[PDB]
Amino acid sequence: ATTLKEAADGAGRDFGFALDPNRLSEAQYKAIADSEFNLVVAENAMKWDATEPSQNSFSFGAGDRVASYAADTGKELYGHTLVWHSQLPDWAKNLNGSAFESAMVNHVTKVADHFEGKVASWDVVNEAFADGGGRRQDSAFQQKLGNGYIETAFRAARAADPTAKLCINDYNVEGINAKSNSLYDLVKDFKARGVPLDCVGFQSHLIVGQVPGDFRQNLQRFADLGVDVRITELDIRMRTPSDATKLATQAADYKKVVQACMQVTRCQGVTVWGITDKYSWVPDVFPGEGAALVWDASYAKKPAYAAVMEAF
Ligand SMILES: O=C1NCC[C@@H](O[C@@H]2OC[C@@H](O)[C@H](O)[C@H]2O)[C@@H]1O
Repeated sequence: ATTLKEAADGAGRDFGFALDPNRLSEAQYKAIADSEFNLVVAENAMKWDATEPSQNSFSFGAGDRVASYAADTGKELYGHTLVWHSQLPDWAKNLNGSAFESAMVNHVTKVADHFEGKVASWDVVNEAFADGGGRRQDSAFQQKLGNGYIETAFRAARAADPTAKLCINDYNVEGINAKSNSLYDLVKDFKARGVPLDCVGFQSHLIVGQVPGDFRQNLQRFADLGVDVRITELDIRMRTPSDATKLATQAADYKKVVQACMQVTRCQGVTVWGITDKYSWVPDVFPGEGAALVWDASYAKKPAYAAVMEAF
């Protein structure tokens, strides 16, 4: 194996990255995207704010570019994300009751339909739970619609796209904890009542030297509920600047994650949230933290690269 792509290919799994369409005009970026991955997800192009800036007015330009890139290079296409509390336009946050419900169902239907046949799987609902257990405490959907909005989104997504793999996504649920437990209950419930649900996405936004020791176990119990599992937004945050020691630990961590997936027959694969640290979303969100991706700002393979290659 000379690329992470064929390594993942040989393991019968996916290895993807979060794409910023604008960067495709950057040669080195495209070269890596083209050769090191077999799956692609829109880092931002398919979110609510990007697809429905104004009520009932859709903007699929950016999303279509991402979709075209996938079809053009023969990569699987992953959809992110239909229902999410973040990056939600104000016009939506201003709606309530029936109006809001209607706008949510409409958003799901229009976006799902638009990419039908192209997007193979969707993070239908993202980040619905709260660290420590229970539902997220700062979500427009949870506050305006209560517990039933999740099921409604999945049913509406299934209605718009009969065959797409419908997933629920979250972070800090990689290991067994109060958050993953609540997520687990929801999944068990949905499968029990026949609610459309086919997968669970573990964002996996981890911190170096802090990969959950029960990652595999946790992935396995979810898979045993009768749904596929996948690492969808992998990146391992470290205190900057980076140094040999922290880069080595990070490498060991990436190995652990990919290995956990490899040890679960239902783990479809791993998707890293970006290619290079030059564009990683971490620094601006986590002050003093960064250097979380496989390639550095100069597009040089970091120790994590060889670790992933080995894990696969
Ligand atoms: O599921 C998610 N978990 C947190 C990272 C977020 O992506 C982030 O959203 C904010 C954007 O400014 C940023 O470019 C993007 O990387 C993602 O959609």
